Amino acid sequence: GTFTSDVSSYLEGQAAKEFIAWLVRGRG
Amino acid sequence: TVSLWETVQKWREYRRQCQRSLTEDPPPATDLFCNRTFDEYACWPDGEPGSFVNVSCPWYLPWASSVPQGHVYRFCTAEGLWLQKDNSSLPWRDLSECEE
Ligand SMILES: CCCCCCCCOCCOCCOCCOCCOCCOCCO
Ligand SMILES: CCCCCCCCOCCOCCOCCOCCOCCOCCO
Repeated sequence: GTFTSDVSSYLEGQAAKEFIAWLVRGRG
Repeated sequence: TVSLWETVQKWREYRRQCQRSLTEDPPPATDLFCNRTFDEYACWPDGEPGSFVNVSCPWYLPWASSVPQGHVYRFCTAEGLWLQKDNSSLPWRDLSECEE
């Protein structure tokens, strides 16, 4: 199953992925 | 896992290396080549008219190790303009090979 630490890692990972998405949009 | 700050630092270095190339790379054979640019995601070189331009998936991506042979594409038109997206001044790009 899933543990809190899975969620906290997911959230950290998503911060970087959102940064990439922001670059792909042109960093506006 | 890969952090935001680690990724930002790698991006800043990718950008630094790109700006060096933009400055130092010699002029293209003719002004009909499409022009080099950094578009915040990838570093594009000048392009031959009427051809696809490919660059490696940017190495700062958190998942770069999973797309080691991936490329992102633009198309340089015969007029020396990057192919554009409809209803837009923005360039057409295919980044599908570099997705997570
Ligand atoms: C070029 C200088 C940039 C240095 C620091 C990075 C900031 C750039 O961020 C731009 C947008 O990206 C957001 C980064 O991630 C935060 C988004 O949320 C992801 C997981 O965090 C949870 C936050 O929840 C609130 C979101 O609505
Ligand atoms: C350089 C890479 C080029 C990528 C091209 C991406 C797609 C852009 O497409 C724009 C579409 O132009 C052709 C017209 O659209 C297709 C219409 O064909 C019919 C659609 O399928 C079923 C519904 O029919 C509607 C027609 O009445």
